[PDB]
Amino acid sequence: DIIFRSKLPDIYIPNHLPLHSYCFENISEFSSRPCLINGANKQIYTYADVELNSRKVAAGLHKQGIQPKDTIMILLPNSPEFVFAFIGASYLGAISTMANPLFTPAEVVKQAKASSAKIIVTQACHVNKVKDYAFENDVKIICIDSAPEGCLHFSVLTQANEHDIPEVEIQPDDVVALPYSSGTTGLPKGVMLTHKGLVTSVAQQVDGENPNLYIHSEDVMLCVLPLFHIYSLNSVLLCGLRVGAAILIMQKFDIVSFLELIQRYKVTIGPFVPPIVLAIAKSPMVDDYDLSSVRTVMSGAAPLGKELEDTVRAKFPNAKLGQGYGMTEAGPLAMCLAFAKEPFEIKSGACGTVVRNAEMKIVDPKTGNSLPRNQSGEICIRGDQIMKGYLNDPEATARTIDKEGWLYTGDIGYIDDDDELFIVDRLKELIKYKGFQVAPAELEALLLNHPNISDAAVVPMKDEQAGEVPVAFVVRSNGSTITEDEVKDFISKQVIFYKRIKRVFFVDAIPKSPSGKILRKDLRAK
Ligand SMILES: COC1=CC(/C=C/C(=O)OP(=O)(O)OC[C@H]2O[C@@H](n3cnc4c(N)ncnc43)[C@H](O)[C@@H]2O)=CCC1=O
Repeated sequence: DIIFRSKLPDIYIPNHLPLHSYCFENISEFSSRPCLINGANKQIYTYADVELNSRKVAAGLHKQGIQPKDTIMILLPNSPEFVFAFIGASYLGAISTMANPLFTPAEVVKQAKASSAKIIVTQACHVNKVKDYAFENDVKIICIDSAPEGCLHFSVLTQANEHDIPEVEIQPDDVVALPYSSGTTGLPKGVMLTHKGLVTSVAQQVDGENPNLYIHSEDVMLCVLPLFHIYSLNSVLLCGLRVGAAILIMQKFDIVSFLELIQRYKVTIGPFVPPIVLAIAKSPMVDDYDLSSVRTVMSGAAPLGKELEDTVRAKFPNAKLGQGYGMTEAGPLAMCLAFAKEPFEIKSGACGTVVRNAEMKIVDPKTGNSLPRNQSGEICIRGDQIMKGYLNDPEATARTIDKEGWLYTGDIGYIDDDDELFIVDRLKELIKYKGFQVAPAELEALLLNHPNISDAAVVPMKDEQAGEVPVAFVVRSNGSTITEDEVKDFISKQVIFYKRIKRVFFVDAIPKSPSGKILRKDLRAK
């Protein structure tokens, strides 16, 4: 096995600590400081307020019948209540499964069932999605805003007394978070993330003498990324709490709101995804705003090419900018070392250096051999931060994490001479044209370079005599009349022949997950 490790040294990680105990370990150093800020209504909770409310929610959840290893479902947009419920369940040795509140009724009930959730925490507007299932199956509904009939109100939880939390012995391998993901192979799976696992991931990012991601108690981190997904939950909320930073909560990305809040609150840490990066590059109004407070700009969760990366870099010239790479199954696998307290130099388009306290290898899919530097293969990772497994699915677990503890990602990439990882694309997303592999993300990146294209996606199309050809879905810049042949030519002049785009279909919007991924499967259906 050829093994890769971080340019940083391994550190001591106290992963015997419950998640809440770890995140609030240093709370007395910053108990008075801002912890959570509600962007919508201006409200501020201090660190003390947040530990207090979480303790109370714990006592209230117990009084509602939550025991250790029981499951609650959080069905909420980003909010203080998401956080209180999440940590609240943690105090009980219980589990939060979190879900996109914009799921259809059928998706909600499916997750509620597969997780065995005993309580759903949500908004009044989403009650109709779950009411009938919940009432027929002894599942309580708690709403944060108003309580429809048959429902309870969140304040029922915060009424409970802070020192009424039952005695509990939480084990390191006890589950605390159950996000669902379709990422690797198949239908939605319950990803069992443990106290030990999450404490490990957080530490890998923000602890140590030279942390991989330097953040401190005077920082203000923007929380626009969805907390129901691992990137925000882990890198924004849990990392933010650990270091005592202020966390500014936005319920929905809007380019105007986004810029105003960065300016108004003097945001210093900007955790973004490629769709937000792109809006920043393509938006004419970014110049009208003082964004000089931002010192760290991050992108993760989907492919981002070096050119778009370079473009936005110039719009935050006194900020360190770069990418991290992660999975529901693992939290971040690699993280940009330009974010380090004593920074390292980086290249644009890289997705970071493998985190410390971990091992990475690159495996040839054809042979199963580990590869040297500068060669493409399947990324594998081994460390205490990876999931315990898929909920009720040992066989999918055994298929994804081998007996030596290697997690096979399904992502193709290579590590270079400077220990920086580059992702090419998901193994299965590669287009086979004749006998060449074409990576959709390479061509999406060139498309986004065009001044008259605001958004794009590339997927294979069935071709009678080719098998598959690359096609593009494109969103024209406001006003632009750019044609299919102009887009095809624009691409054709830059690439070797097998990478050519065969058709361009023009649309109003590219379908994207809230985590910032192109919904490639919806386009294939179209
Ligand atoms: C700042 O970096 C961080 C990112 C993440 C991402 C989790 C996630 O992404 O969701 P999931 O549905 O499981 O799908 C995971 C899949 O998304 C793709 N992906 C991810 N990041 C990249 C990237 N930088 N470049 C190219 N592709 C990428 C990749 O295929 C991975 O398996 C968490 C924490 C973190 O700190």
